[PDB]
Amino acid sequence: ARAREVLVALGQLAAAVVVAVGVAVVSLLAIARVEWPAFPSSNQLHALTTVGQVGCLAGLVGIGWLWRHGRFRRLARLGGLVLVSAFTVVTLGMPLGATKLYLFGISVDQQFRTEYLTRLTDTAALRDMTYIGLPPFYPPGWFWIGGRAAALTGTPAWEMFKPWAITSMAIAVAVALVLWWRMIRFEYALLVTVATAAVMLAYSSPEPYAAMITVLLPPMLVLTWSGLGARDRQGWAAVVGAGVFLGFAATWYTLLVAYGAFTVVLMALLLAGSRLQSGIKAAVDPLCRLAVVGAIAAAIGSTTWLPYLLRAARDPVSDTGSAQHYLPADGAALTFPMLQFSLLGAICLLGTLWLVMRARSSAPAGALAIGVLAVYLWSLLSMLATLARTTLLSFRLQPTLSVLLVAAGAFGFVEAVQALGKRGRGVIPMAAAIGLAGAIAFSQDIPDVLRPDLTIAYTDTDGYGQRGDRRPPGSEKYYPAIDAAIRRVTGKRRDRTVVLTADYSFLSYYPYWGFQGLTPHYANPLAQFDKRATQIDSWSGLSTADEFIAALDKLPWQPPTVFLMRHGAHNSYTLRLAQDVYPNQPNVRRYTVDLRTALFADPRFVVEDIGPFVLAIRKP
Amino acid sequence: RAREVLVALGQLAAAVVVAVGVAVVSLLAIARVEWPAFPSSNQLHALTTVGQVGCLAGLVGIGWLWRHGRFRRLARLGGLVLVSAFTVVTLGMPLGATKLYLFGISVDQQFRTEYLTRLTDTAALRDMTYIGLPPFYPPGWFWIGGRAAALTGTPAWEMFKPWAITSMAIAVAVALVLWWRMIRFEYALLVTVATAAVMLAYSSPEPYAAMITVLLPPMLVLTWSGLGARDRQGWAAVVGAGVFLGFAATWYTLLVAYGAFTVVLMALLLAGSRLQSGIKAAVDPLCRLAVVGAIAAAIGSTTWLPYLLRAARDPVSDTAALTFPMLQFSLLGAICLLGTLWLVMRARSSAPAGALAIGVLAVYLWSLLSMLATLARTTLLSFRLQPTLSVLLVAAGAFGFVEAVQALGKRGRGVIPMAAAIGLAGAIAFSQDIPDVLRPDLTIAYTDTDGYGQRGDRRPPGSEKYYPAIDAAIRRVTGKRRDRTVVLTADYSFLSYYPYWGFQGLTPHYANPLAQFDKRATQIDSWSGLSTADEFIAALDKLPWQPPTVFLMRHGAHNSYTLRLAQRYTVDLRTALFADPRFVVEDIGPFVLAIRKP
Ligand SMILES: [Ca+2]
Ligand SMILES: [Ca+2]
Repeated sequence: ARAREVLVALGQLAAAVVVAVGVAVVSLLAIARVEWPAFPSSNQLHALTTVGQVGCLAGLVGIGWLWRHGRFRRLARLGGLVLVSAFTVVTLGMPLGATKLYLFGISVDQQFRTEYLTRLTDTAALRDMTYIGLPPFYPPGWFWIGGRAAALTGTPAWEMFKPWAITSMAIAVAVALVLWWRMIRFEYALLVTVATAAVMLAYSSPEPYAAMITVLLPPMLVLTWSGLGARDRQGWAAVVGAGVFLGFAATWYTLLVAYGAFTVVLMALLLAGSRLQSGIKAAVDPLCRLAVVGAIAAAIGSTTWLPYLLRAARDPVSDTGSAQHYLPADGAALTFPMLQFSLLGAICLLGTLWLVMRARSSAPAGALAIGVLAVYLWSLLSMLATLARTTLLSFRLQPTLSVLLVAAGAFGFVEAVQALGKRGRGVIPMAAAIGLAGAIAFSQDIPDVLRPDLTIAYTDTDGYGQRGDRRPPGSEKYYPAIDAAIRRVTGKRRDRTVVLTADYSFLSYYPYWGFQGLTPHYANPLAQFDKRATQIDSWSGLSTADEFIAALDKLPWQPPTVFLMRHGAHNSYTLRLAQDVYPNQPNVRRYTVDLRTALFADPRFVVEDIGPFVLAIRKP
Repeated sequence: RAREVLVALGQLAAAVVVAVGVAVVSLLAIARVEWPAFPSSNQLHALTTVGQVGCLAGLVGIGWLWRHGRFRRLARLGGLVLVSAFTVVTLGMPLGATKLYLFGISVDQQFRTEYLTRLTDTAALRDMTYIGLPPFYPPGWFWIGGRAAALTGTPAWEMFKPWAITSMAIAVAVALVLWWRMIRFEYALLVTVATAAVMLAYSSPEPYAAMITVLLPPMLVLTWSGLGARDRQGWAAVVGAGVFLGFAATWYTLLVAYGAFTVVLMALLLAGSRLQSGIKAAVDPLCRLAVVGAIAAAIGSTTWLPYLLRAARDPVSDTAALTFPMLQFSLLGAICLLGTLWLVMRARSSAPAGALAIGVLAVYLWSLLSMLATLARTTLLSFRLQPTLSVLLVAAGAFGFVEAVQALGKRGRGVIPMAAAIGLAGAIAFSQDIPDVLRPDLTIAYTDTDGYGQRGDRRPPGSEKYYPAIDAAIRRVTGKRRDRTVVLTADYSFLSYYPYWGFQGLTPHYANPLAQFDKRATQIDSWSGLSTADEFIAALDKLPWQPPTVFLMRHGAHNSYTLRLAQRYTVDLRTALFADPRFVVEDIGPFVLAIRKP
């Protein structure tokens, strides 16, 4: 058919990936050579960020101006890719210029993310983050590539969480730009991708693998809508593209693949219901294309979900503490970003009005309208599914709603300027001035929306026993000695040791296994968190070393061989625990179990005191 | 015109029946399941939000169905069902795990529950606490509540929540009926939903004042139309306004006073607007005002006559203003500002705008008259009128929003969907926040022991769990009916569960003016210093009132009993007083129940 334009599209996407990687590596390497002052205790970084993301917006205006008239038409595209990548990198990695940890440091939720990135760094295979022998549940897409990049190029996996997060976000933005200029004109592509990137950097920043899909949802929604409606010879490239995107998101983020599949099913149903006339021959074509999309998606996404569904087909999984047991305050109320007094609220209101008035006679507007409606239906469905003692995690779809509404708002701004620009001549400069002022006023609020994240990132001890605040380190400065003791006693590589700890930040830095994960929610259902916790709590009612060693040789699972406990309450070794009280708000409840210092009394234990911790290792 | 009147009566009766049926069925279904508590989990707020969204979407569907007109009857029935269901879902879902209304049995719910418990064991009209007195507080809501709680066998402390929710739903349905008789159906639905939402947000703690707060806009407009007309026409709205004032006089005194004030203002303005046109048509509004006033007094006398026939010869010597809701910064502030603009720009050419403008002017005149009357050592309570002001301004804001949408739609046609979208978003964003503005009330409702001895959030109950034992002991020692023995306590939540006559009220501003609260308190403080057991019997029988027979008093230091009533202070009695071989003294926990046996 001589449709080589597919080859050109693949070449453009590969060039986007290469350019984003190059910019995000060079910029970060250059930044990390200056010894900047701490962000929470100096304005040096928050001013250089503003300078950078103003110089990367004036540059975009210049590039868009150049594209309108010029014989180049190719330096404009390269400049656009370079400038969106640089905008993302400067917005994020400049405030984090003196620290080595990502947002939130090693705190509440980064613990298991860093643990899984550390797991997939000393092994190529797919293994669970904590437990031993199990196939992984959480999608190992981002972490596998991060682990390969950290195993190849030196640096430990806790240290390749900031650079790889920023680089992945830059890749997502630079690929979203390539996806937009295939559909709409170049200037509109620049404006829309900059708006969506600026929103994701402010809202889906802490989790740098939901941000990629969050940015790529609008272009892929438009591409699927235009390609599910084609008739009998057209859009078969868009169908395969949407299927590939859903398969890619299956191994990258489960909530967003669920939402995307929901939206695609709604799109196919709406199209099939709409064209129910002209016989049934034309009313089934959207269903055939939906079948093809599903067939590609659940064969690209089965390279990571097959081991789990093969081992969980027979094993007694618990699944009564599922990861979707969060019902926070904002998870019991719909989100209306269109109506909040602020610039984001104004642009979301403009997007809502544009979608309402242009849904029926536009290709992007219809797709974005169906996306927003599916977001709201998903929210209502999760609220209703709380009856079935489960949730659909609808409170993580707020950033997605913001991104969709901001893309529609940029579209509506362009449409309005081009509509009321007929009744006059000097409106493009004034509209550009107002829009640039608004963009500069918003993009300097990114480091201030993320202020708690940056403060936590600057006051957490990294894996070198240092703080990014250049203050005395916390408790994490003893872990090197602890690991040296563990490796000296057992004599086995740290992939073969099972460690029972209460401070789960030891296993984030070091690739030891675990007998109990940090939280009941992000724990493998095959692991039987409840029964492990029951067995652990039973040990509190023991007093003899022989009884304890007999208990440690009767568990169905693999027993701990290294215990990292704390002093407590007149010769008892306290290990803090956790429990899922889901219907209630603090969905997790912490409680303490204590061992009475006589269990670890044999010639078959080696008990040492290192700082506050006591390290009882079972001698081989 | 008997057909019009008969159809109006039929529609009002249908509204009452539909609201009752929907509220009862929904409340029973909700109470069937054992939901988690509100202060801990969020499973009840989520279901409240789902129900509200469903009801609002259904109302939009009904309004759309009205256009394609062949199902007008079904559209009206569905409208009534949906407004009633919206009210019931908004209130009774967060209170799905408890048996107490908002605030439970806290500061002011105690005498409301006490009066509902009074009017359940007897049908006549008597005071809530004191014996042998005619009631002062208007027993309209509580009488029907007592009949409903005595016919179905429910203890009267338990009928409070379902009866309050049902009454509020009935009020909303009747308001909707009045609106689609005055204006077109779609505007009726829209303004009824707006006023109902604001009423639920701000006037729910008092469920018999919210019945009338939601019914002031329709009746203001109806009375304005009924007094404005100058012919043999409009003689039915006059009777309707008179009957509404008579119904409000037995339901809520502050709002009947305010309504009579506003009606007098309306009649005066109408008479003075035609004074220079011949006095023949300048006194017609005054004649219609007199006809309104005769019916209102005739209907209010059935309740206020026993008190006034006794308060005319007895010692009756006892008893946040000026707010601007259109200037606050919220969605409500925006819609109230739009309503104020509409009232300013449309008062002289519209009847609803004129009526609502006169209502708001009356609210502010009342507010500025209360401040002046503070010089007279008294106030008109012009701080419980603020929810009324919010309701009036929101009704005006709904009218102004619709009229502005029409004016904008003169230039183009596609502004209707955009307005509908940004109005539905705002309606949902406000109505889903109602459980959060009532959060302190729900929190108190869930952490209060009910009449069975169990808290709402399944925690160890408080001291309200020994009451059944105290009751059994009293009814066994005295050997008489409950509403025959007078009880002197300072934990007044015992009398708000059981129909025992009291010797003292909670605070002086709840007591019956005929009750002489100050002299009773002085007599108790005189008992404080009494010496021996014989002096107690001597000084009990000299009281001009009915002396107590049962004393329910706690433990105190060094031979005291420490009644600890309020005026707040503490009064204690030496143990010697009850040591006579007449009183039966026994400890039922932290209490010392001393009953003067016959
Ligand atoms: Ca962990
Ligand atoms: Ca009382």
